[PDB]
Amino acid sequence: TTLLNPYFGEFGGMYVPQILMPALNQLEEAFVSAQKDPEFQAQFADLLKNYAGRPTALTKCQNITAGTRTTLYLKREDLLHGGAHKTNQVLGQALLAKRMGKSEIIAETGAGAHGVASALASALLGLKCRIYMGAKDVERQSPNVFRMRLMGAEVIPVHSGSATLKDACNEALRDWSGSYETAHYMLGTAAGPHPYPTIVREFQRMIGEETKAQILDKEGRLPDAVIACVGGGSNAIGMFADFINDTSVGLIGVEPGGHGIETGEHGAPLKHGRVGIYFGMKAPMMQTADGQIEESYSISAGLDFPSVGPQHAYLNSIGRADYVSITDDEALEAFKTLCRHEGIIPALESSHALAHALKMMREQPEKEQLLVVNLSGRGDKDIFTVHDILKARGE
Amino acid sequence: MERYENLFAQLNDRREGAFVPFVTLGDPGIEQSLKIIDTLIDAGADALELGVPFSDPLADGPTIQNANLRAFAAGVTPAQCFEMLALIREKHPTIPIGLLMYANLVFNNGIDAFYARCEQVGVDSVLVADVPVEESAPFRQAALRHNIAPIFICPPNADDDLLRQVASYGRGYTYLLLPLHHLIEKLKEYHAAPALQGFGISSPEQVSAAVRAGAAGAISGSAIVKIIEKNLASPKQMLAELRSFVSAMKAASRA
Ligand SMILES: Cc1ncc(COP(=O)(O)O)c(/C=N/[C@@H](CO)C(=O)O)c1O
Ligand SMILES: [Cl-]
Ligand SMILES: [Cl-]
Ligand SMILES: [Cl-]
Ligand SMILES: [Cl-]
Ligand SMILES: [Cs+]
Ligand SMILES: [Cs+]
Repeated sequence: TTLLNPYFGEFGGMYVPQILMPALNQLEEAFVSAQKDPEFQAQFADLLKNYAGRPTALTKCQNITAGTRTTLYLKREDLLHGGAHKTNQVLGQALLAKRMGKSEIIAETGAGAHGVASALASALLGLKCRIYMGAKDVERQSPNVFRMRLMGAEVIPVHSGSATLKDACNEALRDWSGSYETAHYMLGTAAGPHPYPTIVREFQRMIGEETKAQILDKEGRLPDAVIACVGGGSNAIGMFADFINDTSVGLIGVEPGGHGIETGEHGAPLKHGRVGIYFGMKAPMMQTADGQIEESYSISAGLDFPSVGPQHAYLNSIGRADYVSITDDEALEAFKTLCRHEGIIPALESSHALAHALKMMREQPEKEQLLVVNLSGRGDKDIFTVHDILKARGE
Repeated sequence: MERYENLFAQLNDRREGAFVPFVTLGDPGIEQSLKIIDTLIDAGADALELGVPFSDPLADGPTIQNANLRAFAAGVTPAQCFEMLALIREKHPTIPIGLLMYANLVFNNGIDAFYARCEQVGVDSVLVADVPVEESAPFRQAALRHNIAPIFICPPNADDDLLRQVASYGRGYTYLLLPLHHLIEKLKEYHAAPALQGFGISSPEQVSAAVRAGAAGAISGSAIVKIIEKNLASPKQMLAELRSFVSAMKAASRA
């Protein structure tokens, strides 16, 4: 029994061991209560404004579209405190944890942005934070691990399975089952068991609400399309939510194509996987023929996840949103182009969204189109990675 | 078939608790796993609970995580597991065989087809670790259509509505993960499948304790796998230790 619908059509649900169901039910109730509570909303608004820096800019990118009939705006989540959109919903979830009387936080991270966001929020709001991270991730994300530790977080390497984000995901659920009376699990994307896909959307929806206000002010209309990268689904659903009922507005999600879809080395389960049940949800998965969960791949660590949130699978199925893929090389070009022509260093995750908008423009340069790309994060974290590639190419 | 119903009837006649060990199929290899399983039975296991190696076992602690790795290191697949199950049943006609599964391996090739294959090879029950009663309808339905008992966990944090649901939905046995008396009595009140205590059973005294509390027996969820882990280098000692352990645990159930 739940207060809200756990499904988006066939996708979603609560596929957890029985022991975890009270934890999910408690969280749902607290969320529903919080949503009707002006005092909660005011606290959340205060942190978003005065701590994180909202509203974020909407930047018109003139150089990159010169000589075409594309007008391109970037929603500047790269300017939020922490350097990515992840901060929005961690602040909301940390307040929910406090509302429920919890004193501890568990979080998973792959790339490290959500873990840093969880550690910063924990430091601010007086929660004791532990971060599970695949041992492979820990090894290759020394900078993010150090920030978490500076900010007072315990960082726990996970050696189980492939020692990566999924296993990190598992260990977090493993922990919470035992600890939920005292600890809140701060899931970092719009995926996992209900109520997380719904909570994460509602605590990211100011992205799209601001974008709409900003585009009406600047252009006097709605965008023709809004475009966002899809790792698990949070930044994209945050951009899409307020436009879902505006039927004229295209909703485009970009999955990582890795070395190419045909190589099988990618992270595009929504369009190239198969529905399965894992991480608490029924959703498109990359999986072997016999149902083992496959390892994804992307140049971008933040997109390297073999599943996707259920609301995206639903919006795809009914034709409301369209999903595409962008390869490592396309994303790298978009990265370089934005740096050189607009003076903004984008996260490699966000660079996938930008790359698809550039393709929309370049393929049809006399098509009139007003596009918004969600620039989910800044790419300071990526400069070493990009350096090593350009060098190995000899550029 | 009626393998659980027949076991409990025979056990009730003998004023006896059930002892049920868990092992991972194919740990540490197919040949040794088949021999391990034959040793549990010979030593006095009343039933078996058998895991299928899965890439992401989010309900398992490290003992069983490590069993899965060992099995995968040996190349073990769900298909090979079903081959093993057929062989085990062909050798042992009456012992109840339950699988502990993850949802994706059941859903993978279609839920109905999974339970049909369980029936073909002579499995008696399936516990799907990450399917709560709330999500269980297609699993329970397919199980019962194919003469398979759907097993549910009754957790420590169970409330009354849960007790009624588990009572109504489960068959074969109830997996026991409110005072311990309260749960057992209510489950009987609601005509639930006989309860097996599964919570940290690693000693003979725990087996006798479970039976005294009014449970029908006990499941050793990881103690057997620890014995495997410890004796990897000595196949011979492994079997010896397995025998000794299962003998002790079983003896504790008679008295
Ligand atoms: C700047 C940025 N853009 C997009 C994404 C992609 O994540 P969604 O699809 O928006 O949820 C990420 C992800 N990173 C995670 C992996 O969960 C992490 O930090 O651990 C990111 O850091
Ligand atoms: Cl449009
Ligand atoms: Cl369309
Ligand atoms: Cl037999
Ligand atoms: Cl279990
Ligand atoms: Cs232009
Ligand atoms: Cs993905």
